[PDB]
Amino acid sequence: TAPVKLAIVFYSSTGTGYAMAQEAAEAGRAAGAEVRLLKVRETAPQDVIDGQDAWKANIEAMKDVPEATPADLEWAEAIVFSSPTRFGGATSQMRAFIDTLGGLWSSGKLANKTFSAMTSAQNVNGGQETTLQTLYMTAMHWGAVLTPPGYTDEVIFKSGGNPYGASVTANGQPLLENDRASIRHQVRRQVELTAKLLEGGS
Amino acid sequence: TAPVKLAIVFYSSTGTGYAMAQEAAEAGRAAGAEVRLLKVRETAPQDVIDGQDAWKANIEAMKDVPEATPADLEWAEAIVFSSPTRFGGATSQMRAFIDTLGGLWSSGKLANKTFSAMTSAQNVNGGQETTLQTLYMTAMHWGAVLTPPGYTDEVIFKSGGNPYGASVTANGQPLLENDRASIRHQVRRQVELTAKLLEGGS
Amino acid sequence: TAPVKLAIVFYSSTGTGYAMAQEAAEAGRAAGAEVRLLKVRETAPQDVIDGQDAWKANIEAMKDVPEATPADLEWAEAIVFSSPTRFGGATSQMRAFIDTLGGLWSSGKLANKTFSAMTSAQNVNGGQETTLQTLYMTAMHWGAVLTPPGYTDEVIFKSGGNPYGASVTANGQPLLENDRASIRHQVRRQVELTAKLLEGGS
Amino acid sequence: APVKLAIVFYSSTGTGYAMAQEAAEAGRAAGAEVRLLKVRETAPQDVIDGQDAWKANIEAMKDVPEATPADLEWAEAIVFSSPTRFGGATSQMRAFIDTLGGLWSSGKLANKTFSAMTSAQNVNGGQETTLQTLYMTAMHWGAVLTPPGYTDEVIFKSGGNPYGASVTANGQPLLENDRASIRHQVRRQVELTAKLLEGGS
Repeated sequence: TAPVKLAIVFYSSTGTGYAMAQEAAEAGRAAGAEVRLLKVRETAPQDVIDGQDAWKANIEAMKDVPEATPADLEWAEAIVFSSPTRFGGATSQMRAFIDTLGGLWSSGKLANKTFSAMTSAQNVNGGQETTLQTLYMTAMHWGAVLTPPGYTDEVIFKSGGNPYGASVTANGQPLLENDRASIRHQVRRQVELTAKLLEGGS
Repeated sequence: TAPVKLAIVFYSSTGTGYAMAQEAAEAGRAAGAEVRLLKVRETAPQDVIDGQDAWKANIEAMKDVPEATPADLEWAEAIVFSSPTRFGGATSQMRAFIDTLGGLWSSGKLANKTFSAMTSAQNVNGGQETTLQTLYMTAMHWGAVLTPPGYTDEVIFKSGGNPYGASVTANGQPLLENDRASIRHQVRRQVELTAKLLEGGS
Repeated sequence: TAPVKLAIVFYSSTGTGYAMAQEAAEAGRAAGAEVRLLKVRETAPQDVIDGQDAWKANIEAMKDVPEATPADLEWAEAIVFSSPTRFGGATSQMRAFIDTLGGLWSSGKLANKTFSAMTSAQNVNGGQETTLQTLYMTAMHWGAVLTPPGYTDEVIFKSGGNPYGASVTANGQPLLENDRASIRHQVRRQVELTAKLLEGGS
Repeated sequence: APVKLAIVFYSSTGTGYAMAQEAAEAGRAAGAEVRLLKVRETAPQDVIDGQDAWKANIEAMKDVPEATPADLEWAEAIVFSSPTRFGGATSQMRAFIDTLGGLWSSGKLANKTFSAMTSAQNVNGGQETTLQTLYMTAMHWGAVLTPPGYTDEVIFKSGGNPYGASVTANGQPLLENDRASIRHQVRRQVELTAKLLEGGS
């Protein structure tokens, strides 16, 4: 009876990932999940953040979004991670959050949860696919059940066709309707699969 | 009520993969699945084969193992791929079989199937991880549901702790007990997840 | 005062890789290298080739292009591999070629050659990056010196920004200038690096 | 001048430190001017405080200078070493990587040689994928990647990782076969770097 527990954990410096993660959170709500939308703790020093108005502005924009904790992943049945690409991997901020999950991992409390990932870069082929890859490889250490979107909808094709997960080319400009649709399909599908797995076991 | 349909598709030149895939097949039957154990079509030139008598012999050893076909994956609810490494990737033989799945893929007919992988190498760090990775990335294009073992049983730790999939150091000696138990756990786990998936979807 | 020996080894079904490889070959010549443009042997059955006009046409268009053999890599001081993506890996045809390199590898005669790679897919984010990655990982087994382009020109940006290697979105219509400039720089740069390494060796 | 070699390594409990010292000594033996550099510790002290070996190693490394972006600008050859965290590099290593954005955008990381090393508690527990993530990173800089491959018998004897040295961390001292693989990797990288620089002079 109880709704799928979905945790969307994103890092964003300049707002693309925050926009993407809200789209993911709404998709999950629309599809019947109980959602936690959670920001990855910022590690940068203020004097660095201060050099970028858009970074400082997004931090302000997300101020009422709670910070991700391990408890949130223990709670979750379905997990989505979203990070911007940093040299073809996830941000250090995201990896620092992951590096706090060792206790939960040691307890077996990350196993069997569904996992998918999203990303953004300033270049269309700028290491996005590898950023997604590295997040999935991590989830495998947890015994997670990975639910990438594939090409299971016409929307994937329409938005540049990334079967590994939603990836958005960041150019300051708001999200395109095709990217939004790619995110929606990814999340709805994951929620649907998670509901099925949970029903089969209970 | 109907058993999980498990297809175990493997390439083997000299017998390592054949032994691994037999162990997988036993594990699946023991876990209540209906199992197809299936060999990848040998695509190598007979002059190349004729310089390795163990390869010729293993071909004959597997004479009553049917050749894998797209039909088998269309049938399958749970899929296991097994290939030895060639320079950190799968064998060309395995990729040739993958490359015949285009029609099923176009028809949305590989989606929502479970998937894990296994591999071997003559070196312990010589592509026992990268080979599995490349097979998982391929399954993501299908919209498969990836069910790697992670560290979800003690036997994974005992056999070298490969969370991505069973991996065996190929030396001509019989399969170690710890490797066998890691294969069995992986396949059992995947059968059980598949069954829950199917149960909750009707 | 030997020109650098550059082998461009490419697989192409429908002509995109052939256009890319020709651009690579011209850039190599312009950089003062001695160039071989070499096609990967086609393994597809004729009745599969017979299903697609652009595939049949491309095979005929490439008729006078020599077929790649291991001795081409023994000859080369600088190697480029190009393959279209198949589910985020290289084609079986390219892997089949790679699998013929075991004797050369055993002899130690692949070591120390420079290596970079190129790819294509129908979708912008449809597995190109992973295809390149799998190709670089293979080259590492050889002790190749990997020379990917990174962002060392501002025409990487203009091409879509692929630091791992040129990657084109296959549309049937011809190659864009940005893609062509990306390829040219990648090859010119690799030839320059290779010439320095050889001069340094004597 | 001698090849400028920077060994940048993260270590919590000393395995990476031992690997990096072996690497630094190999670089010197090969005639390079060597910087042995630690990645800044970012873990909260209360986490470090839970583990004696982690506290002890931080003290053991106290006189190793912290890596900065300018060390990579200086360097002609770079080696990165991180233990695995779920098949990727440590957040500490990534945090250092993330400070290289300025050098990257000015193109001041191009044409340097790069290889990587790693460790895990499990032999197949990310000893290949961690290396691969670090190599992908270096591609973004236009680095020239010089992994060991199977270019010496010692590679086979240490488990046959062609991507880079990888050690199974059991808390015991470094095995000799592992030391030898690290030495070969670094010696080979220095040699290639020297040829590249000589040829471009």
